[PDB]
Amino acid sequence: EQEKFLTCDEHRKKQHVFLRTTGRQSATSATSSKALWEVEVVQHDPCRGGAGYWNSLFRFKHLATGHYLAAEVDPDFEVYSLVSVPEGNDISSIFELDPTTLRGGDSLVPRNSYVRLRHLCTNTWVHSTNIPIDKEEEKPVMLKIGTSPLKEDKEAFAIVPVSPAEVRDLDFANDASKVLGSIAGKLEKGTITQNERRSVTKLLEDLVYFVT
Amino acid sequence: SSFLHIGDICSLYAEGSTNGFISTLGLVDDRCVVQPEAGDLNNPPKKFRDCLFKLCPMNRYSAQKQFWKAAKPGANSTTDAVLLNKLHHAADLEKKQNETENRKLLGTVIQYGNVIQLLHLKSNKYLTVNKRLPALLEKNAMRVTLDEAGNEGSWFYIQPFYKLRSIGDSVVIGDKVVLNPVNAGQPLHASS
Amino acid sequence: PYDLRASFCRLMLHMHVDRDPQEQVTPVKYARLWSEIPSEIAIDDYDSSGASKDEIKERFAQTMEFVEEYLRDVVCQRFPFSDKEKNKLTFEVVNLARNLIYFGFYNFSDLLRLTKILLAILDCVPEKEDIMVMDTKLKIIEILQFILNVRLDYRISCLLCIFKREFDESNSQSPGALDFEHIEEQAEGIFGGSEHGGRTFLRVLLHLTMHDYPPLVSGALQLLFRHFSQRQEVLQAFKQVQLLVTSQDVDNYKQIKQDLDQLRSIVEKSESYNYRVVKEILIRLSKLCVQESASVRKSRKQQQRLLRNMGAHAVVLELLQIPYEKAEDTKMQEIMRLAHEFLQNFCAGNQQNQALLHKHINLFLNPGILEAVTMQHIFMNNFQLCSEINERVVQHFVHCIET
Amino acid sequence: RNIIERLQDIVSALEDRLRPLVQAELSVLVDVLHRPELLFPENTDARRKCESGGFICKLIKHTKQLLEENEEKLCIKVLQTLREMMTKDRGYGLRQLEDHKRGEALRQILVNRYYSRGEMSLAEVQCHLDKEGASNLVIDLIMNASSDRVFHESILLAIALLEGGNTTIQHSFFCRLTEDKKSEKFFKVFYDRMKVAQQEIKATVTVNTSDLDDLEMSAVITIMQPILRFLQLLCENHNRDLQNFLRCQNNKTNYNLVCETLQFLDCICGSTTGGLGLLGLYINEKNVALINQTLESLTEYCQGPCHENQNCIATHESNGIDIITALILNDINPLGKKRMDLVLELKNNASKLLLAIMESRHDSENAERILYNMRPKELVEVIKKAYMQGEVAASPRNVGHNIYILAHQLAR
Amino acid sequence: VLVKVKDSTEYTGPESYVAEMIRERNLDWFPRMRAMSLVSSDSEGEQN
Repeated sequence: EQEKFLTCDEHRKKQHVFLRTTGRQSATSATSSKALWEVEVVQHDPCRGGAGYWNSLFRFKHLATGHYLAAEVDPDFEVYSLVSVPEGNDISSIFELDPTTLRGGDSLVPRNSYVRLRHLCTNTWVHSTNIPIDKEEEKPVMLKIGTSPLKEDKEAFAIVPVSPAEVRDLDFANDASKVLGSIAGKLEKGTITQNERRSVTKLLEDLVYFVT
Repeated sequence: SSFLHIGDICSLYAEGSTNGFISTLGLVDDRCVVQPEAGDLNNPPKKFRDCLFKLCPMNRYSAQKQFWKAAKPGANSTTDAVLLNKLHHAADLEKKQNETENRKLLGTVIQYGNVIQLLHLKSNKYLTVNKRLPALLEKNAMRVTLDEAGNEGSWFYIQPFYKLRSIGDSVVIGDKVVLNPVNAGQPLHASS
Repeated sequence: PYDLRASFCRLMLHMHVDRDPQEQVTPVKYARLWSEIPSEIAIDDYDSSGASKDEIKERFAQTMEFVEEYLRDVVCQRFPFSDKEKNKLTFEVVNLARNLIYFGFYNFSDLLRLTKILLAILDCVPEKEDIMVMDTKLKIIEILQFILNVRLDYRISCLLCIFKREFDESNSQSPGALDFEHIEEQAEGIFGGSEHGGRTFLRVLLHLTMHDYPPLVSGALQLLFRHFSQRQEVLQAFKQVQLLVTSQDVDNYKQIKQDLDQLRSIVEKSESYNYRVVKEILIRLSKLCVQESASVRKSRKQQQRLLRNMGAHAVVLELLQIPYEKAEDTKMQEIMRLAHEFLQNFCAGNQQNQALLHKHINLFLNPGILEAVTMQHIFMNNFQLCSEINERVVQHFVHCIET
Repeated sequence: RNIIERLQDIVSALEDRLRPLVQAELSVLVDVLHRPELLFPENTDARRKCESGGFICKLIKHTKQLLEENEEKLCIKVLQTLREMMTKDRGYGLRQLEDHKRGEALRQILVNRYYSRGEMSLAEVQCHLDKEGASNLVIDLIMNASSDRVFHESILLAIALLEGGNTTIQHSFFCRLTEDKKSEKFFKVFYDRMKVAQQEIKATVTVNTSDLDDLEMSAVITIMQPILRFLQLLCENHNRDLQNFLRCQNNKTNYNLVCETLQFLDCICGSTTGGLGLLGLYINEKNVALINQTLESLTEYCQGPCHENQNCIATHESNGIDIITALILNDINPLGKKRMDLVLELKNNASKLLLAIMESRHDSENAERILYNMRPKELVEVIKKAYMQGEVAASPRNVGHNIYILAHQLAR
Repeated sequence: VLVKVKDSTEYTGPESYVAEMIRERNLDWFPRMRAMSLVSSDSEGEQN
């Protein structure tokens, strides 16, 4: 019902949730650097992953940074408060999912279905808490999420996909930004070689046909 | 397969401001009543048979409304053995073809945005509403009643309380929906 | 360099008019101050050369014969066309003429004699051509649109004057069929009567009509259709034009004209500047309708009650339809009570507006609590309206007593 | 106070000139749009290419683009001018004769001030107007129609354009509608407007008088007289390709206009009630002009014997064949002076439609669907209908001959 | 005679085809070696 969740930075890496706004009903884009996740299946060996089967023990990895999705016991007041862990072979980051519609044992999850997320290590269901992460500044954009051990149809995340033609553009933009950031400093401290002068010219030529 | 069909026998539960099953006090009376103290999903009331309803398709009250309006003389008092008789025959036969086509829809998955025609099993009376006279205990957007005849205005739109589902999606067992009549345009409400 | 003078004329257009003494004027004005103007010919210029005083005539006069001289030059020695950078100056002098006429700074014969020279530039007879000569062609199209709209005022004023002269020259006034055999010499005399561009008006107009680089041809077809059947709009202008008041008061009517035309924006929409002004404007129009309440309310009520039959009953009644419906106690609950208060106070006169609004009685059906007092103060004492009610409302109210 | 008493007479003595403006607009526009190029300079360079039949073409390609902007009055004035040009039997070069002679005198004055002519007939002016693209104008004007007055004038112009069996311009309508991938909008504009009109008759005007200056119809029901006329003229002669395209368009979504037309015919005159008995309560002097039109429109869908439209009418879900059967068997309850000379045409058109359904089939199912309703009393029906001739085209004996032919076809 | 006497409009489907076959010269709309009372139905093939 509400909006799309992500992870960002306020003081440290804080997995704030939904970044509240108005609208955004699966049609408009969001901050695609932070709102994009990568799904992988465990498959008992580090390679070979693919083809989830409604009981496949999924794991979600952020795309901007190599942080996973996990839950740990909240040091704050009240197994709660989904956070981001740096490295992800542990059992604390294994999530499993069940349909809102009719069930299935293995039925080729059809790329757009609605999903309720269930945690594995503690059998607990995710739920949207309305309290904000940042309590210091007015009209706070950062909201919290949590996990509650009873199941309800209020919270049911949707799996809306992005085609490869947009993640390729995001990768191209990141690489072009890195190359420009290197060459700007290289020309700022001192001179450059003619090979660097030729490399930035074709990239600046490529950016025009990129945008048009 | 865990869907809701035409011909199922369900039990509507209220939750929100007030909780409880929708019952009906008495059988000579035609008032629909919820009560919170009777019970919840964990344990239903002892007189649970009162709270059952049956899912029914469209019934067309076209010649019946004409016959009921003609058989009630306002100021003309024109009773005819050749006009009201064939009007009664027309209403009877269209009621017959109305009930004999509900058996053809006896197994059919309903979707959101359909007409639902609730029928009380104990009283054999449809759950109806009419837009012209208000409630007894309150003013301002009228009560609902029951009658045997199948009043025009017993049609209800089934609409989702959640935006997980949409119009055309099938209705599964156990979800929370909202019911509003087609010609009253106000959702059915459990008061306090 | 001849573009410098174009810059000088661009500066001229924005300096001579400080817009403090002169504002925008319409030529098709109505609701006259009980005008008994005599009947003359087109060179009369009924009041004066201009509406204002003489401080804005002689200073602009030299510019007037200079623009006339430039038009009388471009008509003849620029006969094929002038693509040698003259088009900028022709554009700007045409724009200056267009901006000076809209303050009405001509006599009637002045623009009627300007028309013949003005239409003689156009008769000098896809790959993209210069769009600025297209802009000046659009500019001369809408100056032609303006100059024909004051001819309608000439016709309406002189026809009203002559056919009231034929009234009062043989009158029972302190009959009308005497001039009925003079209709055959005036109705075809002021419009037709063969032997004001004439026979050449259609040629240049069609020539611009199939010439289609900008959308100027929309306006070209507009005055094409407006030229033929001028009788339709001049007769509907007759039927709407005259709102004579015995009292020589225009500001009281002008408030009604300003208010009722303002409600046109609250016809297709309601949302939220409209809520801050609709209550106040019904208060204003109601207090102006209920004026002289301590008097007998016969003469002083009628002397705008007649005037508000033409536009005040077909504004508030469809507002009462109000498609934006919220059933809760909101900020629209006080709007409709003022509307019902007006419907008491507007139709507290005689049987005229009673019979006027009696045929829209089918939209006061359901509530019986707030719209019921309206019918209490509609059928108050009349005889010719309280005897023809068919059995479709009163029995509905009988059943509305129950339930 | 006498001002108010006198300007009513003044405006009456002005509006008595209501006809000279009509004759000064219509003829004076249509003659100059018929011959727009003469006396211009009378030259060769700048005029011979501007009109080779390409001035009205210029106007109609331009005026299709001004619906999206304001001032829809100009568009409907263009439409009514083209429609007044489009018709014929008017404008050829004691209150009914002096007006005509002074009108022709005044238009003669205007044409001699404004002026080997090729005389144009109606059968070729339609082709001339279509060849420059007048079919495209209406077919795009009601596909993207914004106002409500635009639609009515556009379908009136289309009706005046077709005007019988002009198959040279029905080819334009067919050869546009099967392309551009958005004609489903074109069919949707008809389908929803005919769907909402049959809802308005089931709610507002649904009365009967159980007893022994007019209630004029709504603008959504009276609008279907030109809708049904335009659908009838679209398959006028027989038009094999356009008789199936009104039933299935082979698009992503398909609207069956034959089925909903029969639904409208069923609901306008007592659905499910007239087929068993009384139906004269739903029939009166202001309703027959639309029932005749829809009967003729369903007659045109089946002739040129496409076997799909005949199965659609007889065997669809809302059984409307029971009421086109009913009104030739039983008599209409009200009888009057202007009732016999309308019930004759009504029964004649119904019998013609029933003959059109059984044209050449040799198929049992559609015959027994017809035969399921009545008992075999067609013989006593035609006997009574033949002895109704005894007390003395649309004549009483030919109707019974039509039912006799139908019963002969059903007897096998 | 019926084809060549009537209105030239308001007549039905097959009559219009026959009238089209009369104005142009050819006359192969007659049944030349076939009677339609000698044909039979097929059920074995449809069963197959």
